Formats: sequence, C-alpha cells, structure tokens
Amino acid sequence: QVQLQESGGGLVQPGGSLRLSCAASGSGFNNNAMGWYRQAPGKQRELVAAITSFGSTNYADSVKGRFTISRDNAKNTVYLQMNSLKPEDTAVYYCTAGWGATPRSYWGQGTQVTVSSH
Amino acid sequence: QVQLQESGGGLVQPGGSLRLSCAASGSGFNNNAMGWYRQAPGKQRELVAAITSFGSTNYADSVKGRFTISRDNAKNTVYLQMNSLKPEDTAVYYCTAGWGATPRSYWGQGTQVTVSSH
Amino acid sequence: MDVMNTEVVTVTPEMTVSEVIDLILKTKHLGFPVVEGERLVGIITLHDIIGVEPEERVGNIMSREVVAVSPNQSAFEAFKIMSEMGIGRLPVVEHGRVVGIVSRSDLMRIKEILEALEV
Amino acid sequence: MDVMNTEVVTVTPEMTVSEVIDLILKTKHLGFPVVEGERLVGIITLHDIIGVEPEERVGNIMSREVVAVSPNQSAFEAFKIMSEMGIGRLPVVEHGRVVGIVSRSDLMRIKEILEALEV
Ligand SMILES: Nc1ncnc2c1ncn2[C@@H]1O[C@H](COP(=O)(O)OP(=O)(O)OP(=O)(O)O)[C@@H](O)[C@H]1O
Ligand SMILES: Nc1ncnc2c1ncn2[C@@H]1O[C@H](COP(=O)(O)OP(=O)(O)OP(=O)(O)O)[C@@H](O)[C@H]1O
Ligand SMILES: Nc1ncnc2c1ncn2[C@@H]1O[C@H](COP(=O)(O)O)[C@@H](O)[C@H]1O
Ligand SMILES: Nc1ncnc2c1ncn2[C@@H]1O[C@H](COP(=O)(O)O)[C@@H](O)[C@H]1O
Repeated sequence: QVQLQESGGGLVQPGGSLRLSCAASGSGFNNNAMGWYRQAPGKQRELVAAITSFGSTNYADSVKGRFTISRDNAKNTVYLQMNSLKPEDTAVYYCTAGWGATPRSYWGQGTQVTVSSH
Repeated sequence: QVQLQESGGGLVQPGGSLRLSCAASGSGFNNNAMGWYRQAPGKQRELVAAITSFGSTNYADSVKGRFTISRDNAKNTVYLQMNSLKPEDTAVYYCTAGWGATPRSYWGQGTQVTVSSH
Repeated sequence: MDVMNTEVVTVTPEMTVSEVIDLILKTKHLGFPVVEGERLVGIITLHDIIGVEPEERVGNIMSREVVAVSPNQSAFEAFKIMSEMGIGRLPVVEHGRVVGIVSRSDLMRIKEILEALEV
Repeated sequence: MDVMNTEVVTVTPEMTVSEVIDLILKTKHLGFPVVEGERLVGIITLHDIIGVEPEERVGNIMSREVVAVSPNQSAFEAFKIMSEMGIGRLPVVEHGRVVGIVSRSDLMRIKEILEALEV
C-alpha cells in the first residue's frame, strides 16, 4: 500500500550542502504528509522536517533555516535540501509518511548522510 | 518501523513447486501476523495464505493444500511453500504484515512468480 | 461506503479464545469477523468470549448469522441497520469476501463532524 | 504508559483551521496536539474550531496550557488526571517532545478488558 524509496546522501564536507529525495508509491498513498526523521550513532530517532499535502512545513529547532523541505504532488515525492551541514547532522536519514505535522505511520529504510572533514 | 523484503520466485514449470520468503525488519515489528497476497494481470489483489504469531494459519480456498505457510519467529521471516503450481497462480506475490487472519497494514514490493509451459 | 476501515482484524474458526484475547489486548478491538481465507463465516465479540476456557475454538461460540453490508451501499444505510437491530459492528463484504468494517462509533462520529460544517 | 498511541497526528500553529478540518475528515480524530517540530506548544480540538473562518491560524485559538503526561507515568495516573479535570485527550511528552497520546476512550476500554479476565 505504501512504499518509500530514499535517494541521495553520502559524504559532504562540513558546511557544504546536500539534498535528499523520497519517492512515495503504492495505492495506500493518497496525498499523505511526508517528512524526514534521522538518528545519530548514539542518539535516538528525531524529527528533521515534515510537510503536509497542503504544503504546511514543520522543522525541528535544530535544522531550522539550514534545512528546507519541499514536495512534488504529481510525482508524490519529497525533497529535503540540507545547507550549512554541521558535523552533528551526520546520521541515518529516514523518510516517513503519515498524517499531520509528525508523520510516523510508514517509514523508509534510511540513507546515510556523513558530514566529515577531509 | 516495518520493512518487508521478499525473496524467491520467478519461472516454474506447470505443476512444479516453488518457495517464497519474506523478512520482517524494523522496530515497529513485534511478532505481527504475516501473510501473502497476490494479484493476477487483470484480477484484483487476493489473499493467498496468512499466519499469526501463534502459528494459526489461514489459506484461501484456491491454494488450499497446495500452498502451505510457515514462519521463523527468531528470524521474523515467513515462508510460502507453493506446490502443484497451476498457470492461474501466475501473479505478483506481495508480502504483508499486520494483525489477525488477514494482515494488510504493511506491504512488500511484490515478487513475480510465473507459471508457464516451456 | 464513505466510512469503513479496510485494514480488518479477522480470526479463523480454528483459532482459540486465548488467541482472540491477545488480539483484543494488541488491537483494542471489541469484535472480529471470522473468515475462512477472505470469506466471512461468522463474527465474534467480547460478549461471546466471557467466560470460556482458553482452549475453546472460535467456531463453537461465534455467531453464524452475520449482519453485514456491501461496499456499494451508503454509510447511512449501515447506520440504519445498526440502529434497527441494535448491532455494534457491521462487516463489509463483497462477493462474500471481507473488504472493510464499519461500526456504530465510526458513524456516530460522522454526526458530530457534520454538525460543525458552516464556513 | 502501557496505553498510548505513538503515531500522533499533530498540527503546527501556522496551519489553518481549514487544514485542521481536513485532518478531522481524514483521520477522524477529535483533537490534535500543536507542535513546533516535536515540541508541544498547544492543543486544539473540535471545541475550539467551531466556528471560525477557514483562513484562521491554529496558534490564535489553540489552548496554550496543555495538560499532558510523561511516558514514565502509569496509565492509571493519566486516568486520574483525565477524570479530575474532565479532559478528553492527554498528550504524552518526554523532554517537552510529543511521543504519544492517550485519551479517555483509550482508558475506558481498559476497564472493560480488565472486567473479563478470569480464566
Ligand atoms: N455484526 C454482527 N452480526 C451478527 N452478530 C453479531 C454482530 N455483532 C455482534 N454479534 C453477536 O451478538 C452478540 C451481541 O453481544 P456483543 O456485546 O458481543 O456485541 P454487541 O451487542 O454489538 O455489543 P453492544 O452490546 O456493545 O452493542 C454477540 O454475542 C455477538 O456474537
Ligand atoms: N488535553 C488538553 N489539555 C489542555 N487543554 C485541552 C485539552 N483538551 C482540550 N483542551 C481545551 O479545552 C476545551 C475543551 O473542549 P473540547 O470539547 O475541544 O475538548 P474536551 O472538553 O476534552 O472534549 P469533551 O467535552 O468531549 O470532553 C477545548 O477548547 C480545548 O482547547
Ligand atoms: N475487527 C476489526 N478489525 C479492524 N478494525 C476494526 C475492527 N473492529 C472495529 N474496528 C474499527 O476500529 C474502531 C474501534 O472499534 P470498536 O472499539 O469496536 O468500536 C472502529 O471505528 C472500527 O471502524
Ligand atoms: N491527535 C491524535 N493523533 C493520533 N492519535 C490520536 C489523536 N487523538 C486521539 N488519538 C487516538 O485515536 C483514538 C480515537 O481518538 P478520539 O476520537 O479523540 O477519542 C484514541 O484512542 C486515541 O488514542
């Protein structure tokens, strides 16, 4: 009914910019709210940014201004634009689907985003 | 929270036997009921066989006796053993997770099983 | 049927009430349609479960004459059936196969939602 | 908290009541905790929505003093808070972040389940 395929991520120098995308497929998906959760090595899962079908966004305090979220309704895909990437942004970034400002009903498999100095 | 990775399938001569497997990962999974749905080219989605965490099975009338379902609780994976494969068993076989005798909460991506005469 | 839950928690006639008790604990649902595959055969609620031995099978205490409804019928037609017979949950069947479920609560909420709709 | 729904339908203070109406239609929920990210700021139910213009923002009519509960507290402690103050739904917060939700109904059902447990 609902599938979430994440794309993008990987290495990015500190302070650089990187973008993530998540495609929503399936017949159980009908203009749901999509968002991005992450989880750092030792830390617990945490909301990064979400956006409803209306276009109403919701960011954590921690990536506010740096990260901006957008979605393509016809393609049913969401985009997380990450800028000014601090090393504390290194985590596995999971894509979620659901309803409201904190969608957690359906999850992706997570894509690794590493922010390290070369 | 819940991920379902299907394995197996493909070509099989009419009357032959083939097996499918589905691995359940994620922290939202906790001894859920797992089952198999399918969908033929023109037809609609249809239950094949399901099994609860207790081990209680539930088969459709159509694959009853031919198909038998089993699961591995420690590996959290289910097994659909298909025997005496008629050509009407050619369909995309989806793995599902949920509660009860007809779990439909979480779905897999589907694996193609083709029963054709060479 | 504008109102129905298509993710249905069902049971088989060979499951035991000890296992049905787990489903009430896990899903917090009052009743469950009994199915053979996807085909409705009976229904079992908490009324019919208390109190029998945990090894008792569903098919011996379930109600065989199930009042159901079709997906081609309006949600208001089910609200009439639920009130005319004082019945809690109504399975939704198509070709004798369970496709959803709608119950009183599900329709009582629609009343309150319709009350507040003058913008 | 043995009883709580961790998949929480929340709203932001900048969403409009026209969008909250859609959530009630989609999710059939009576109230929604208002969050900034994951941090609780307010709560809004159907009481506070009817009847204002659809362009009105949540943050202007939501209740700011939210009676919540922590996941380290028992479900029975929430049942006391719900009864002592006559409050429908109680958000569950940890470090000021919404992690679940429990409401009356959710606990009224536990009473009926506990009634039938003598096997
Ligand atoms: N939809 C239904 N169709 C047919 N029989 C039902 C249905 N729902 C319940 N029953 C049977 O009727 C009896 C009614 O008792 P129960 O409390 O279990 O359901 P109910 O009467 O709908 O609940 P309530 O009394 O809260 O309305 C049950 O024993 C059950 O076997
Ligand atoms: N958990 C809560 N914490 C703080 N304020 C709340 C809470 N729930 C509701 N409110 C506020 O109190 C008012 C009560 O009216 P409403 O019907 O919306 O909720 P309720 O009183 O819990 O519902 P009911 O009357 O069915 O119990 C609402 O306007 C809402 O803003
Ligand atoms: N057996 C079931 N399987 C799936 N959903 C159900 C079942 N019974 C009830 N529901 C839904 O869950 C809600 C709560 O059910 P109840 O507690 O029986 O009123 C209702 O609105 C129903 O739509
Ligand atoms: N805003 C919400 N988000 C997610 N779940 C909720 C919300 N409000 C209530 N619930 C749950 O859904 C059920 C129905 O809620 P209500 O209709 O408000 O009684 C309750 O048992 C709650 O546990």
